[PDB]
Amino acid sequence: VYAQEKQDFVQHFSQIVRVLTEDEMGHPEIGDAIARLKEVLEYNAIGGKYNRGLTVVVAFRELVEPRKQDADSLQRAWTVGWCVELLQAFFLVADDIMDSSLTRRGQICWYQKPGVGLDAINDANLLEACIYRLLKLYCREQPYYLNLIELFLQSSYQTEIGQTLDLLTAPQGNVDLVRFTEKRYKSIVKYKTAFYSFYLPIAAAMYMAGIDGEKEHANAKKILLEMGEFFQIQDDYLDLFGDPSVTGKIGTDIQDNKCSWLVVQCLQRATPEQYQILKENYGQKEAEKVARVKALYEELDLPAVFLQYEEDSYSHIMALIEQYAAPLPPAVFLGLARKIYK
Amino acid sequence: VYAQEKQDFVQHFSQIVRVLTEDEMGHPEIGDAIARLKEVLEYNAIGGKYNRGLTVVVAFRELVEPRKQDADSLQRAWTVGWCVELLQAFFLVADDIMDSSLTRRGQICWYQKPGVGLDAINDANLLEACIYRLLKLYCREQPYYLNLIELFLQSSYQTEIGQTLDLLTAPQGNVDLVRFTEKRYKSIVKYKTAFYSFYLPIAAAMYMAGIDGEKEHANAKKILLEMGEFFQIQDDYLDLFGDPSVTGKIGTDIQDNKCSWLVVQCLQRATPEQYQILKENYGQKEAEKVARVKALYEELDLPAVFLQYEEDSYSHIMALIEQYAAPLPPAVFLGLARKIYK
Ligand SMILES: O=C(O)c1cc2c(-c3cccc4[nH]ccc34)cccc2[nH]1
Ligand SMILES: O=C(O)c1cc2c(-c3cccc4[nH]ccc34)cccc2[nH]1
Repeated sequence: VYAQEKQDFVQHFSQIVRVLTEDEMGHPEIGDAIARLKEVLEYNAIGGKYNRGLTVVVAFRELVEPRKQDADSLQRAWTVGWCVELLQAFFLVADDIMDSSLTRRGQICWYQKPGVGLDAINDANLLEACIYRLLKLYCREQPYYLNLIELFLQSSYQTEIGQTLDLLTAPQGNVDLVRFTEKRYKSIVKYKTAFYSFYLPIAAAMYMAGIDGEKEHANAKKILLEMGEFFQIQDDYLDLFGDPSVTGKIGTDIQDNKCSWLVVQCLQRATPEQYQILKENYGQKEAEKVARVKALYEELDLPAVFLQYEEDSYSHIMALIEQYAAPLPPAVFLGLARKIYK
Repeated sequence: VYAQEKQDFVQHFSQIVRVLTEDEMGHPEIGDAIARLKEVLEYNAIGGKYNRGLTVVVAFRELVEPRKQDADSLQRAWTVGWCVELLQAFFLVADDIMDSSLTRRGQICWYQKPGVGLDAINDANLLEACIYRLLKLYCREQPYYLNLIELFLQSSYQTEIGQTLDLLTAPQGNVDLVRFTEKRYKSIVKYKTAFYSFYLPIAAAMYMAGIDGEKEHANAKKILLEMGEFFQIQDDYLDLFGDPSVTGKIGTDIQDNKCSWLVVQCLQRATPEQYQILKENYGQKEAEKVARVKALYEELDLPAVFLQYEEDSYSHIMALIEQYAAPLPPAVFLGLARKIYK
């Protein structure tokens, strides 16, 4: 469903850019600013998997009657999908600055580019501003206009709350495993990742479909927030125990003192002696010390604890879909679950 | 009109904070994040003159029938005023990071506080998020709800475009006076300062009053953008030639290579020889070199050029009010003009 649509979705970015840089036509005074906005969009919104944005298009196709899927209805779906990608681009540009990252998707972080620096704070704000410009240009006259504006604003706020919670839990220069609890971990995931990655794209498609009822959204939110929790737990597991060939990424979470699912479980299972070993090696760059944590996790059989959690989670999500999908087609959630699991 | 109201406006901040930190009641998982949000609001939204926020309250009182100014109508006016102050707080926190500032209103910039740093990027985003949270909490059921959401979003976008234009014109490490033109200067002022400082607070009061017509807003915008241009030109003049006792501030614009109105005029009047002297001394910290530019400005009689510009501007604004205030009470604009001029 995603692999087919990917092409039409990615092809729509050129229109998105044209429409956003068409501001220059009526006002050539701001041309230089608009030229810069084009660079920011082209560097930061391109090069990812587009999964979150594609979820909007896929869910729109499964929620709306095919006879109501005219040229313009699909044009708005592609735009709302691109808005999800612009919300993400805004968060990533800013997160890379805050955590002093070097690369993003194997390429140099926008702020690390010569002549950019802390100016990327304004660039990230412009990416955020584009969402609302696009919603106005494409959805101003639609009955769900306000619903979409509120959903993007609430998604921004939850993610920012999640980011605060995260920054409070793992300060740069503070190696305290006492604040690394399961309850705290689950809260960071819900707010920082699960709302915008899973709930936002389905809820956007739902409003575009005329499904605006609090019950339906509460039901969809219950499935999606649980999918978001597994997604991140899996991401924290794959970070260390995942093969770097298949994943296309190499693990760093231990070196960065992250409130990872792996450390949360380790802390729950470590004896006072085992706690001390983790208290020393966690947060250090050295390949000998990083090897010690991997060995401690392996010793506490966390890959098995994960394998069990994965089976329990899939079972739970299927019961969740069964109980809360109606009146939405279960295939809306089954599509995501197939992609997230294994 | 401002001095009376200031007290009721500032007293409303405690309610604003209570209402914004009441999120913690239903969700104690995010309590730590909410505690941090309270600190950000209390440090960054307090300590200024509140002029922009007060303009909302003053204009609301002059545009709405006193019989329609019930307890709740004034409660919403105070909140919308505080939203203007939160939009400003968001821009200042971010601008201080981008231009590496040390102090703001004689106190240490939020990002410069120990244990804050680049985390202030998220804090600035939260300040921005609060506007929309307050508009929802107070104005959700009002007919101008969407009008206010769009106005704040468009004000954010114009300011960000203005900031880009500014960052492009004066790069940190690039002393090029060729890009410092009057047309560019006027564009930076319109976008970065005039829209949110003058148009936004009057337009907010106008929508709350039921005045939503494009004509009325276009007419109000014509006066307000010209007031915003004089305000900044005056600010650039006072920066150097203003008495630091009366102003309560000391000049730094020359040291920072700012696209100031003073340099724009200097460049328009400087001979090829005079251009070279400015080409050397502008952007340097040294008190001997800073004294050389002040002397060059004085030699080119820029304080007189300003004095003439000020009289021409006041004359123009009064003709503007006369031609474009109707059907609004001219006292809405006359109040601002009295405050801006002298
Ligand atoms: O970050 C990535 O590159 C990435 C995302 C994802 C997702 C994913 C995440 C959020 C919403 C989704 N909807 C549809 C897929 C998906 C799933 C699998 C691998 C993935 N890799
Ligand atoms: O920045 C300051 O401290 C400051 C603002 C101002 C303003 C001002 C600016 C924008 C909108 C306004 N509405 C009402 C007043 C006002 C005017 C005079 C001195 C000032 N000092």
